[PDB]
Amino acid sequence: DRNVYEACSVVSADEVLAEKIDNAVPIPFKTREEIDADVEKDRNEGVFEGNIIPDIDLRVVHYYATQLCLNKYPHLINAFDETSLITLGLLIEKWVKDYLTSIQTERQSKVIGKGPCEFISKHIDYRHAPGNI
Amino acid sequence: ETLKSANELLDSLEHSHRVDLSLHLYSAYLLKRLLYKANEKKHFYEVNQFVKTQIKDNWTSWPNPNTIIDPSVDKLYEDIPVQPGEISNRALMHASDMMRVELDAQWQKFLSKSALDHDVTLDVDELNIPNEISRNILVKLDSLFEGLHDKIAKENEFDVRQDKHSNKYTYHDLVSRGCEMNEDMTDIYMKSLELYNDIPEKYKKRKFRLPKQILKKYHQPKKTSSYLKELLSKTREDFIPVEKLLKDKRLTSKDKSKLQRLNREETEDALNKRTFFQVKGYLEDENEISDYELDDCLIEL
Amino acid sequence: ELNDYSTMIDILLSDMDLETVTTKKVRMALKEVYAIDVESQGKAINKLIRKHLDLVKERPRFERSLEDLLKENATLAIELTKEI
Amino acid sequence: HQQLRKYVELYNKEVEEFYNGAEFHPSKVHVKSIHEISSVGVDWDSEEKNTFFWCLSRYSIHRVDEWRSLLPRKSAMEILGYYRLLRRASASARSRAPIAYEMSAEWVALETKLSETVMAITEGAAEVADEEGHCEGLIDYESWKRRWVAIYSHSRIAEIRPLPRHALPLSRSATQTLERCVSRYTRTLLWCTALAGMASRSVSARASLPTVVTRRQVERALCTEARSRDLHVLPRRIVLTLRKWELDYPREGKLFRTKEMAHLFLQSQLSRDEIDEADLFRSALHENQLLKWLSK
Amino acid sequence: HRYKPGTVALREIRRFQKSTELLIRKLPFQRLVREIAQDFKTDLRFQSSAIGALQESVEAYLVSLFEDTNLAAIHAKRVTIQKKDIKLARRLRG
Amino acid sequence: KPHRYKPGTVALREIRRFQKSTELLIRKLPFQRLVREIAQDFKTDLRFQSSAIGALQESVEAYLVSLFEDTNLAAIHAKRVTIQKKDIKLARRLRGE
Amino acid sequence: VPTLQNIVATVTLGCRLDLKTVALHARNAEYNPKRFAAVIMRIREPKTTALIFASGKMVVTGAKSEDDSKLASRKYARIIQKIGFAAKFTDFKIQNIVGSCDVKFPIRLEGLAFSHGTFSSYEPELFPGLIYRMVKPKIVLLIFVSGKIVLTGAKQREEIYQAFEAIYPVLSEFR
Amino acid sequence: NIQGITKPAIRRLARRGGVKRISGLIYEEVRAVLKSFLESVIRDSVTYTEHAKRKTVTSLDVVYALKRQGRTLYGF
DNA sequence: AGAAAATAAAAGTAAGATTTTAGTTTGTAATGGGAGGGG
DNA sequence: CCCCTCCCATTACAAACTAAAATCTTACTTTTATTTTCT
Repeated sequence: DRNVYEACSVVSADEVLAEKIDNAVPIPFKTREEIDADVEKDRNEGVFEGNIIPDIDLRVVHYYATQLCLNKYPHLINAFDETSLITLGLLIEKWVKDYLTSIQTERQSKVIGKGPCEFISKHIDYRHAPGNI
Repeated sequence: ETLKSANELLDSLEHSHRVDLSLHLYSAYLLKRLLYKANEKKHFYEVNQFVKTQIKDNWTSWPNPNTIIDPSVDKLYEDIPVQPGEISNRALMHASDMMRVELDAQWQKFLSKSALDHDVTLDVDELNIPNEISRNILVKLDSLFEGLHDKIAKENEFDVRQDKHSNKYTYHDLVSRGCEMNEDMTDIYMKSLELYNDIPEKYKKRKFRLPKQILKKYHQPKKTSSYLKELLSKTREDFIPVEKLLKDKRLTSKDKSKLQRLNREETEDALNKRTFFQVKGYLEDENEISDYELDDCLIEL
Repeated sequence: ELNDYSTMIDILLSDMDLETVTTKKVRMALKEVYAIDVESQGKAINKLIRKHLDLVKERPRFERSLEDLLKENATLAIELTKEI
Repeated sequence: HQQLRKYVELYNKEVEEFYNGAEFHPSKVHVKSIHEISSVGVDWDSEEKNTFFWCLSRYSIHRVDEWRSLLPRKSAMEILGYYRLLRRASASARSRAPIAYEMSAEWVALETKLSETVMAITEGAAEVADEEGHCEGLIDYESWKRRWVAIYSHSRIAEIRPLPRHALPLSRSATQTLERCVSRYTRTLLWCTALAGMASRSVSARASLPTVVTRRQVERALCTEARSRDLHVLPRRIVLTLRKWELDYPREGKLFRTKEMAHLFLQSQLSRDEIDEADLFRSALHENQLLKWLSK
Repeated sequence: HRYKPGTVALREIRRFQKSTELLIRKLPFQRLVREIAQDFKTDLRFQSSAIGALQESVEAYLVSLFEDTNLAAIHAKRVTIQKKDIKLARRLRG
Repeated sequence: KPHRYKPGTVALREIRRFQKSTELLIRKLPFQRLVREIAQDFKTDLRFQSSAIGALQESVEAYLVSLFEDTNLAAIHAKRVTIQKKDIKLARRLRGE
Repeated sequence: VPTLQNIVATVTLGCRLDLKTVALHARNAEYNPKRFAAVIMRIREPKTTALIFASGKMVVTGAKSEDDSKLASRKYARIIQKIGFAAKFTDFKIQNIVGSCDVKFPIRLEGLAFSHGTFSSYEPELFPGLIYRMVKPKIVLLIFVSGKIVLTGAKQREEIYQAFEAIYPVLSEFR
Repeated sequence: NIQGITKPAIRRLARRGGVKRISGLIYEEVRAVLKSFLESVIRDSVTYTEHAKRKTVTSLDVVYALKRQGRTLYGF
């Protein structure tokens, strides 16, 4: 193909890229489990928290950015690369988590605590009242 | 027998491996970065031509008038709040609807993880992201792109006006844009360092050396008179931008190859330092001016 | 300062009907007009209202219209400027 | 004859209430709270409920992103969630607003006299003017004095119409703050122009690839930057100053001395109400109780 | 025992109604919105929700202005705000 | 103490006079040292053209002119005889910090 | 040590379900009895797919964890109940947990075919990997050429970890 | 028609901002601020509508119009 | 206390000298198309 | 088809220049604001 978006929409994008370079060098594929395995030492030290690779569906972000730019911002055609899309997912995840974090102490930390969970809490006793669900 | 179940198990793993785009975008980044590092000290011209002509920029560049790929995720679930290739407001409204689906998944994932840590059972009828909150996040995302577009449009008008009077974005830019929107990007910057700097250092560059066959394909002409020294001596301006100097036809291929290698090394250090400070913020002096407070208003006789 | 607050209570009671007067209502009016903090020495403050509320049953109820208020406000304002 | 001290306490108590303004029993707030055994939800303390309702009046719920710092243990979901329940409850509740009292023209005349008298006594406690600043400092105050006598003394603003010929002196503590202010803005300016182009290297022709800042890049950064960056442009400031002070100046001649800065200005520009009668009566009574209090 | 959501007291509802009530009447504000649209030679039509959104953002702006206006009066050691106080706040903000 | 009871006309000469580089509020040499010191924080070989420093000076001087104008307006509002620190703090407060 | 991917939970609804009506009421569930006699619907956040039978038995698929499967099962039961069929959430049972890990050491699978061929089979035509069945604990595992050992058929996390620990030394050697 | 915003509306709005007493001559000045701010939001709302090629102004257009001014609005 | 007169400060008017800005010329480097070769 | 070196025509533009507009120096008159005398 000519894109990684079409290649990710039996042959994977890795195979397309490998034949795009005539298999000159191995394709460096890193799964989510391996990515977290190479940052566990720094994760333990607390230098950062959460996942470094976004869990949001970047295809949905790409389609929205495509429609938004092709309708209002025609100067942004082909203006981004792979790292921009990955970072965009991390930033969008940050915006959602912003609405849930609070200053909680145990020194103080800006984390998700008691509040949001209890605000929508529901105690269920399925042994005697299975109809609550 | 169990082979059909095993075959279905294998197909699901392959299907999941294909669908996710983040790891494929990352693999493209790691391939280009590892190729340059293993082949920058020698054969920089070959690897630069090899990367630029085979792993083209349009492999991951976006958005395009082409590749209008509809995920169509609003027709798959119910736990949620157009002709193909169409570009219209109906498609834009359709795109926003699936964006709210993605935000809802993040909202529910965050709460569920927190509830387990704090040992709280959640009511499944209220896990939906509030409509007012999601509408605000979409406005933020829309404002992020219009800020980038506005700068380009204003810069073009500035260049046009001066001309009449006289007569690419990476994760560094996305971090900088977030700082312009008065967001705290310290956490994302730390995560970006691990993903783009710390992880690729684990790879062994010996595995990514270009083979002899590829090296012979992209040979550059040799024994050609260099013009950079003569060009620099006769120039009028004290400093010449690299981008202007790279496109000048008075420089040989070998002259540009050495400049491109130096530019790539220096830009990466400059880009790393630039986003490091932008994340830190300009208020490092800490000589804060006190605000208008209660003490400044009271009267004593 | 306790005697000073007594004058404030006397002024407030002279212009409100006594049918629905409550110790909380006068205490609220003290903060609304004179911005005095009622939370501190609240128990002492409440004693003054109750003490003053017994004394206002003697005189009768006089109601003055907007015109009477306007002309007397002008008299007080211009007079107060002269002492300054 | 003690209205001066009575006014001072009235002013001081009002100022404290305006600043330290932020009753309600503690309760648990849940998304299913409906109308006016254990309770479930999130704990909303009395100081939290008081802060929430005071913040709601002073700033709309739309500015919750700012004043949510006054509720450190409450996330934006909980604050916006609480607002959602109350809106549902209020619309579903059986029906049945503080006002600002309109003061007479005679009252404000008295208050202005009282305020002016107070500033006269308190003027002795103000910090005194500095001696002199020299060339070591960034700011040259001699130029400012020359500006005021030549530009700002001609202002036609009615409320400040009698204007002093010479600019007001500055205290030593004031000058230090101004010196710190320009240093803070210089960092802001450098981080918008010099740091932005940090990644664009050049070749040292008249000898590594350095980074070079040019007037072309600085003017481009000033004009094409976001207006929230509060970056100032000198030719734009001149026209704004003349409008702000309502100065009369000729319009036929050229405002700017050079074509370059005149061009820079062009680049920046293109880049029977019964409610009323009740309020009048309450205001007249409110003024009456204040005048009687002072007349004592 | 019964796990029940915490009830909102009636005094909380009244305070919320006091804080978030739209003080400007809808009909006079609607007419002003229409006049501006026709004064712009604009044929666009405003939805009722759009008019409501315009109104509820106007109150937030006006309250913020009055907060700054009070600071000007405080600076002059005054307890009432005058016309000159609003003029000073407008000049400095703009 | 002296007052101008008739606001005249601001002629173009003194409007143009303070647009000169020598008439700017910000001083040449101290601003250069300040710019270099701040630029020294960026650990890179960063260089300024002579005209680039001047262009930054006009922008900085524009900010100081605006700050002085608002500080004096606040001082006139309070009928001060000497501009105080809180006059600067009020102007910044009313400017959105 | 290995990371699980798929979780299938067994949840029985006390009421009797009408597949035709629930499909119409559901927004995106697709039902066609000609091929399959179950209603298919998916939820976004847990990324779980549930099979809904007319008999009331429901099996979900795609949970990343046992607890997430319970949360996903609750939402699936809640959706069915919201239709109005008075379903009940009873007898939650995890029936199979699938886990896998990557040893990062390319290992040939031909040798394991004949070194221990009694309980292990390697049909290259039928499957690209090697079928390996070890007795205790009862987890079925497959050997691949790259070394992505997958495990399936366990019950909980304690058993699935011990299965990897038993086969960890085996995968390290036999290059 | 700017007179539609009556005196009691301004008096109650001033109290919300912490202002306890007003001069009584500020009503005309506040109305000028009232109209001037309303001009900007309506202008940007119409401008955002043309860029979307729509024939009406909705609450979202006003929300986007206020976002360009750095002001947030919540669509409850 | 207020006005009216006196005095001094300020601004306005003018011309000639001198500085600053604006227009022109001119040299040559800068810029981009193009041919030609080579794979 | 895309790479390269080389050509060459045009255009950009800084440096030098000329010129015209602005402004500074000197001197003067006239309007404006401060202070003294007077009622």
